[PDB]
Amino acid sequence: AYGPDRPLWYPGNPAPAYLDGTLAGDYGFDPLGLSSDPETMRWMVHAELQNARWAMLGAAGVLLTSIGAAVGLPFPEWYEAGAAPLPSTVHGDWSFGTLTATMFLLFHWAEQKRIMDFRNPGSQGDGSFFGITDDFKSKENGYPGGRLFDPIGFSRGDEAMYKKYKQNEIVNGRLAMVANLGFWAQYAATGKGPIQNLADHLADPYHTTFTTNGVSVPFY
Amino acid sequence: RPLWRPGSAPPAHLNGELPGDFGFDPLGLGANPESLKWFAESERVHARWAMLAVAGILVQEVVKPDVFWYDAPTKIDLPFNIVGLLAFEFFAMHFVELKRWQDFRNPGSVDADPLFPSNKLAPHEVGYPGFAPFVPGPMEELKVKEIKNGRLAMLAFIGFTMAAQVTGKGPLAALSEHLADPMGTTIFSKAVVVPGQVVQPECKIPQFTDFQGTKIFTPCLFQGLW
Amino acid sequence: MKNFTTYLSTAPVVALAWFTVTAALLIEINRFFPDPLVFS
Amino acid sequence: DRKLWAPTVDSPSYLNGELAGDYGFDPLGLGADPVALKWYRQSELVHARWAMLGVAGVLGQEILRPDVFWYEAGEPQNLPGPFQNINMGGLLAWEFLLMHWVEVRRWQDYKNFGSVNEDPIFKGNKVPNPEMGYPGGIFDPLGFSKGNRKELQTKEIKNGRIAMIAFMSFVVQAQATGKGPLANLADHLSNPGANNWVSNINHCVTPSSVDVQGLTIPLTCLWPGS
Ligand code: CLA
Ligand code: CLA
Ligand code: CLA
Ligand SMILES: CC1=C[C@H](O)CC(C)(C)[C@H]1/C=C/C(C)=C/C=C/C(C)=C/C=C/C=C(C)/C=C/C=C(C)/C=C/C1=C(C)C[C@H](O)CC1(C)C
Ligand SMILES: CC1=C[C@H](O)CC(C)(C)[C@H]1/C=C/C(C)=C/C=C/C(C)=C/C=C/C=C(C)/C=C/C=C(C)/C=C/C1=C(C)C[C@H](O)CC1(C)C
Ligand SMILES: CC1=C[C@H](O)CC(C)(C)[C@H]1/C=C/C(C)=C/C=C/C(C)=C/C=C/C=C(C)/C=C/C=C(C)/C=C/C1=C(C)C[C@H](O)CC1(C)C
Repeated sequence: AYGPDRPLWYPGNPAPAYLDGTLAGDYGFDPLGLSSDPETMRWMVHAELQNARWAMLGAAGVLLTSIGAAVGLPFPEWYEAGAAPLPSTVHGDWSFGTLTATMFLLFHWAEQKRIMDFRNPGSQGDGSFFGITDDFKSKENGYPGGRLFDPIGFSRGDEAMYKKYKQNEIVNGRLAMVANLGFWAQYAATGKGPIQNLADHLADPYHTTFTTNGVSVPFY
Repeated sequence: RPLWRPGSAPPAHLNGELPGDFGFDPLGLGANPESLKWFAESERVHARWAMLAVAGILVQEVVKPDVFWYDAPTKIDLPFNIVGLLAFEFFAMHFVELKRWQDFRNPGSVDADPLFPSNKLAPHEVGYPGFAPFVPGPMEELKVKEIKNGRLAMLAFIGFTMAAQVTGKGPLAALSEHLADPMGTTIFSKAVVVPGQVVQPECKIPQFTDFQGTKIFTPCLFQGLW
Repeated sequence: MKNFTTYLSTAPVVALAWFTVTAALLIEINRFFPDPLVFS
Repeated sequence: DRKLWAPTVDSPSYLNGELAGDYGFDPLGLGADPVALKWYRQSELVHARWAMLGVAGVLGQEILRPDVFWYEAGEPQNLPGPFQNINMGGLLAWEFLLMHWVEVRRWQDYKNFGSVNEDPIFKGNKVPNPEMGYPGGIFDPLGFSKGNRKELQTKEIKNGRIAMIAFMSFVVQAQATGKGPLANLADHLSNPGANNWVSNINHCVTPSSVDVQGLTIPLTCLWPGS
């Protein structure tokens, strides 16, 4: 990507005008003109830079806990790692209701600052929160660089590395999002959770396909 | 300039001034100049701590081969209570670390004896306090020896820890076990992951090691990914 | 999309949406709190 | 003009005739990009040189030691001398680092031609490496490249292309009949019509998997066995 002649989605079909090629992982793919509006593009870009990032962390977990449960290490599979008893705390024991409320409360604070800067750039960088200013500024939409969000300084360093890194993030994030639908759809058909599904497919690769799983192909 | 991989091209940020520069930044971490300056302080501090540690682990195995370095704290009788030793250690380390950092923050500010203003460390480069009663050879040559020796030590420590998790002995005992059956003690000879099978080395470290009646959680680094 | 959103804003579409939400809200309220004759 | 792969074809421009064995054979236009042609060539040469060594070993091993089936000779017990039942993990360790050095060095000659030519440890000792893929020097001891290396290169590539095709025959005619390269020649010459690919392609004769020192290794026949 990052080019006027960037590889496209359907070789031959011309790319959309709004999709110039600058945006990370741009392949001119908007068939239903969902991002026809420029403001819509900015919002959609931010949203993708939000779903993919969470999806990437979520995929890392469903794979690490799964790898553990397969090796034997006591790890509840992603599907049953919610009914697992909540751990105690020095303050006290955890309650599901409090846990949900605390999770939303904290998220509301961060989401507000992120969206407020998205709507008003640099709004958060007003030393209002303990004097943190530039660190609360946004290098780009979906790129909140600083000395609190990009500590190592990939963005502050070589732009080419930063740009390359931006492509890695978009491509990996899109893969993680697709992978996540898998983890869920393979569960809601096989009932086993990944790393067990990879292990079954590597033990009888020809007779362990989606076709032979009861739910995928109904007649077969 | 010697490079980590002959024929490679050193990244622009590594023009080479920091002692022991070999144009090695495959991921471009120290791209930010200030970030590289910090990483430089981290590299030296890590190396010096690791160099003392690796040496101590080896010595504490020549002198007292019984106590295992990994569980030494639980196998040794502290002259003072851990709480008291930890308390003193915290304040002691806190003081040196603060003055040490203040120099990196504002160079040449803590370069004086606070109790006796008469005493004052001469002007010096960051990362090099000035304690150089004896320097055997060119300063830069000795600097390269310090970073090369330090980088080797840091790698050795991870080796000491991992070997102590795969096997249940220290560096000298593990090396001897290798010297005994060289072609059957390697990690390959004790752990193999095939496209269908997963043989991982047993963790010889109890998940929790009780200390003075307080079980201390001792996890085997990523025991799940071996 | 600017002109699709314009269409989704026209009176017939907005009224269809507003009412559906209001209707569903009342339906869901009675679904969890049924037989609401008095405010007790 | 050079003789091309078919009497009616016209050579692709990129195949002007510089490389040895240029019979204008690029039906899929894979070597169109000059970078890919460069890389693919190095892959052809490496594959040829490895198959010529391989097709000699299969044939040779059978001629001398006829009890061991070529397909089943990598088994620890099958290994001769003390090698019999030698920890395969320890063996892999040697075959690993040693191969990694030679391969990476060769790869850096692709990335930067004529850069990795001098002995890294010692010094002065360097290899002419006149062409990428043709280092010579210590690699050419008896000195035969000093003559018409291009003509010798043409013979080398042509012999290698025949070998590459032959080693994959040895592989199939072995997982079908269950017998080695020259044993399949003998069976044909005994009863031609009854010992053909017709009476042998309907069975994948060779274990479905092999447990090696506790590591089960799954096996497969190139054609789906009937
Ligand atoms: C103690 C941590 C540490 C830190 C802070 C640094 C920092 C630095 N190194 Mg360095 N290095 C280290 C350890 C470290 N190194 C070790 C152990 C080795 C031996 C292999 C080397 C070998 C080395 C070479 C050959 C060179 C450098 C160079 C540099 C400088 C530029 C490269 C850079 O920006 O990367 C920054 C480094 C970090 C931000 C630390 C990375 C920490 C990550 C998050 C850990 C990832 C896993 C890690 C690899 C540990 C593996 C454990 C296990 C698998 C063995 C920089 C200031 C270059 C230089 O000298 O230029 C002046 C250079 O040529 N290093
Ligand atoms: C200076 C670094 C160093 C050195 C000299 C050694 C040496 C040795 N290790 Mg070891 N190791 C290291 C680092 C090192 N390790 C690190 C950082 C880790 C964590 C990933 C491990 C994890 C490890 C395990 C799990 C095991 C060993 C084992 C061994 C012994 C041989 C069997 C083997 O499988 O080796 C394999 C070597 C490795 C797995 C990693 C070594 C790679 C190093 C870092 C590269 C250094 C290259 C450089 C040129 C230095 C060369 C060595 C010397 C000139 C200094 C051997 C004496 C085995 C053992 O305990 O014997 C019974 C074994 O079980 N190591
Ligand atoms: C992996 C082995 C290999 C590789 C890398 C190459 C590479 C190359 N060959 Mg080549 N060739 C080979 C084997 C190989 N050859 C064999 C065994 C023969 C004997 C039939 C030939 C005969 C041949 C001729 C006559 C010519 C070439 C030419 C070329 C160059 C043209 C560019 C190109 O299309 O590249 C792409 C090629 C590859 C990437 C090789 C991979 C194979 C593809 C991906 C699939 C093939 C599967 C195959 C059919 C399986 C065979 C099984 C069977 C033996 C049982 C190129 C660099 C032309 C040339 O000399 O230009 C200077 C040309 O005239 N070759
Ligand atoms: C572009 C275009 C254009 C045109 O116009 C139109 C169209 C075509 C439509 C378009 C397309 C689109 C698409 C494709 C989309 C997709 C998305 C996704 C898949 C996402 C995911 C997504 C996914 C995701 C997020 C994920 C998430 C997850 C998470 C967080 C977490 C989880 C978990 C884990 C860790 C583990 C535990 O134990 C449990 C839990 C807790 C559960
Ligand atoms: C910001 C910052 C700043 C500073 O300076 C520095 C630093 C710190 C470095 C930075 C950070 C960064 C980050 C965070 C990153 C992350 C990453 C990730 C995690 C990814 C994931 C990622 C993830 C992913 C992709 C995922 C993947 C997955 C997949 C595909 C899947 C697969 C599969 C399935 C379907 C199921 C089955 O059964 C099985 C299988 C077959 C297996
Ligand atoms: C040119 C062109 C152009 C257009 O465009 C397209 C197309 C047409 C496609 C193309 C073509 C291509 C081709 C033909 C390729 C081929 C390849 C091969 C066959 C290789 C082999 C390859 C082969 C090889 C390497 C071989 C190897 C082997 C080895 C190492 C070894 C073995 C053995 C022996 C000694 C004995 C022992 O006891 C055992 C073992 C160990 C087992």
